[PDB]
Amino acid sequence: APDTSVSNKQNFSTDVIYQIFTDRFSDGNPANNPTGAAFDGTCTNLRLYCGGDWQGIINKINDGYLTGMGVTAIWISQPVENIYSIINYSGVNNTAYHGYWARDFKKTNPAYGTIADFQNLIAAAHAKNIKVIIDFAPNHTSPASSDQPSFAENGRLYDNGTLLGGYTNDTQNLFHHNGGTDFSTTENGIYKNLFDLADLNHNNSTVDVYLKDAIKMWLDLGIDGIRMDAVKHMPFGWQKSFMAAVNNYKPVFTFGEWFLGVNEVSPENHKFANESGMSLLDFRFAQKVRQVFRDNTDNMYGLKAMLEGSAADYAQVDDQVTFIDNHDMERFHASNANRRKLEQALAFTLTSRGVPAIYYGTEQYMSGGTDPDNRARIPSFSTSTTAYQVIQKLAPLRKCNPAIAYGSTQERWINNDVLIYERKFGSNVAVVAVNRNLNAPASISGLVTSLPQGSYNDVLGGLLNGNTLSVGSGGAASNFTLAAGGTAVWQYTAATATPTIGHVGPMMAKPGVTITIDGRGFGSSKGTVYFGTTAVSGADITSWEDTQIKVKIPAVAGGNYNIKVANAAGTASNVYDNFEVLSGDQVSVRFVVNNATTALGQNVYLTGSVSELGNWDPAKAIGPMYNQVVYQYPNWYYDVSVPAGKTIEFKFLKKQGSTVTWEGGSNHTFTAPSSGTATINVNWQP
Ligand SMILES: OC[C@H]1O[C@H](O[C@H]2[C@H](O)[C@@H](O)[C@@H](O[C@H]3[C@H](O)[C@@H](O)[C@@H](O[C@H]4[C@H](O)[C@@H](O)[C@@H](O[C@H]5[C@H](O)[C@@H](O)[C@@H](O)O[C@@H]5CO)O[C@@H]4CO)O[C@@H]3CO)O[C@@H]2CO)[C@H](O)[C@@H](O)[C@@H]1O
Ligand SMILES: OC[C@H]1O[C@H](O[C@H]2[C@H](O)[C@@H](O)[C@@H](O[C@H]3[C@H](O)[C@@H](O)[C@@H](O)O[C@@H]3CO)O[C@@H]2CO)[C@H](O)[C@@H](O)[C@@H]1O
Ligand SMILES: OC[C@H]1O[C@H](O[C@H]2[C@H](O)[C@@H](O)[C@@H](O)O[C@@H]2CO)[C@H](O)[C@@H](O)[C@@H]1O
Ligand SMILES: [Ca+2]
Ligand SMILES: [Ca+2]
Repeated sequence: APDTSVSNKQNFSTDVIYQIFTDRFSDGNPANNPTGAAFDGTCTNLRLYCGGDWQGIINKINDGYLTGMGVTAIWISQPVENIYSIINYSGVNNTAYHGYWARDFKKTNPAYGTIADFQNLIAAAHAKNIKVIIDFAPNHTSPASSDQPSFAENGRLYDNGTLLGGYTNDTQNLFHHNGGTDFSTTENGIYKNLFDLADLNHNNSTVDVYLKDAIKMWLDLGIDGIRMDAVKHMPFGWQKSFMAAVNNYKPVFTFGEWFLGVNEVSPENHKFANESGMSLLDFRFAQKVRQVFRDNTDNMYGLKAMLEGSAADYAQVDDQVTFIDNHDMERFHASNANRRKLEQALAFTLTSRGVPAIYYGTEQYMSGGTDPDNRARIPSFSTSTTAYQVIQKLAPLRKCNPAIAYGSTQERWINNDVLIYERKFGSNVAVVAVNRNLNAPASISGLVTSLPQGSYNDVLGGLLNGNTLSVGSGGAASNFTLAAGGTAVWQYTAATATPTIGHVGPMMAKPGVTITIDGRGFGSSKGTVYFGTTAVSGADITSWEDTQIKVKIPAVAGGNYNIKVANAAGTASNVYDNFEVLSGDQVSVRFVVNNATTALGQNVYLTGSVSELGNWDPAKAIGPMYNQVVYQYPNWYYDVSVPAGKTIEFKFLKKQGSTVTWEGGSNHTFTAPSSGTATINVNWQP
């Protein structure tokens, strides 16, 4: 199939995600609605179950609501079985209507449906070329109290009906008992409870194996993607090993939730997105968008900075999932605000780089503050709104104009309130003009683009006061007036002659695994794929077409490679980098070093004989290690994803800037488990 097919579980860049809060979407089967104090069919009590289910989704899929919008993928609430208890938080009743309070990852939430229902959902969806994404929260179970076992469900963890353990009297050590996080440090938010949620201990073999087994179940059920919840609260090392378990099995586009605040930029966040094996929800983008289009706390210059910065900070910017709001923040639209604001932010998002995600109800101008006010039942399924039409008109572009899905971003005109940017990919161009100023029009002159000479009509058809663009020689646009609150979309598509790689996924895996190379101009005849200098042709290339190539990762040494392709004619393509070839299946191992004294600003790192350990290159050392929660200075610890059943050589090092101090004596050794986890405790050697 082509890069745009619904069958492409490795690339969402051409899709549009519709984020759905199952319980608040549609109740297609009242028979499964919870009862008693846990229910509220009127949906007036936002903390109770309203009755939204999978059947409801199916109907909305079949009735044309989603399809008519141009939506090509859905992200639904965590499908697994949640606690049943009604939690009372200071007189206020609470339910697991959100599906984040897991009790059994191997079962479904009865309120949502049965495995059969789930299966129907996938079928219905696929039948309509819609990809299905599920939310997954392996960080914790549910709210608990070690002292009050009677509270809630004690965060009990069940394995397909079989009780694994609870928060109280946790002799097996399935959970963390270090209190709750204060969000002070990263380490802090990792080995501590998220609020009152029972924090799972991934260092525990039981938990580790269980979790990996569970995801496999869902994979087998045909999901197309995964939304990892609270990745900022789980050991990065473990997560990597989790991604491998996925990628080496049945790879699917995965992106985690690393919450970022206003004006907040995190290097850790960048590093994670670039080396975890999963991408992230583009909070930086979202926050900036709100500032500029919603709260007016920043201008176009800020927007531009964000675009260029992000394009440089993220190895795979096109994999980041963009948005303007979510179930965790105030709804974009304010009951009293000018709608055009929301429409504009929409257009911008839909035409920008990354994977666009729309929170259900947006197209309906839904307003609401923080949780749960931001999760009201969708008031209506009207296709008549302006927002609905914007999406309808812009969504499809991601599928027909590669510039939008894979193109680069370049500012072509800018001022306080105006922004004209260009997306480019091969022989395809897209130009977007935006005037956030709701009262003043702008005079645009000096606009230069990559568009060929000609006349371009606004893709929005004047829906947002857009206009026709006149391009002369040298891509120079004629002088024009950009209406107040104006938004226009112009584009040019054309056949691409030379092979151009637009996307790759998965980005991390072991040899043998088939990867998907998407782009244009690959030719119809099998060419050659390059993993560094290694050539791959023939059989190993399972499928080859103009827009897509499916190839098996050659058995090369574990490491980071650059991917390149050549058409049958010998023409080489651009280079896609940052490809990680694992040394094999992975396991999560905890490294502990004792008596590693250091000075302020000086941290400890880990290095060793495998690519997963940087191969002795201090510049690729693992760390800085931790020393607050689980273990305390001068003791250091860290969870690392290493090759299973491999005899590894390692040493620790002290780093201050780029200055490194090696551990003395001879290398340490150990053989990685074949499955599950392990803990390696050693003493720092002088
Ligand atoms: O977000 C987490 C945290 O991470 C990073 O901090 C880490 C440090 O980079 C790293 O050096 C390590 O810190 C150790 C330190 O190496 C060790 O020596 C010890 O530190 C002592 C000082 O030795 C001691 O003199 C005293 O410090 C004085 C300091 O002399 C004076 O100049 C002035 O700064 O006041 C200080 C008062 O504290 O106290 C400390 C504590 O005994 O212990 C440290 C660990 O406890 O590990 C850090 C992470 O744990 C970031 O750099 C940091 O901003 C982040 O908060
Ligand atoms: O590639 C050649 C070389 O690589 C490997 O050697 C590594 C060592 O095993 C490893 O300890 C580390 O060596 C550092 C010492 O531990 C430290 O005391 C100090 O001497 O710096 C050394 C690093 O420069 O790194 C090297 C690789 O750089 C392999 O084990 C060797 O057999 C092989 O000769
Ligand atoms: O003509 C090329 C020139 O166009 C853009 O500059 C705009 C500028 O952003 C506006 O604020 C205003 O000053 O008009 C200029 C064009 O005359 C690009 O921003 C700039 O890089 C480019 O050279
Ligand atoms: Ca129902
Ligand atoms: Ca945790």
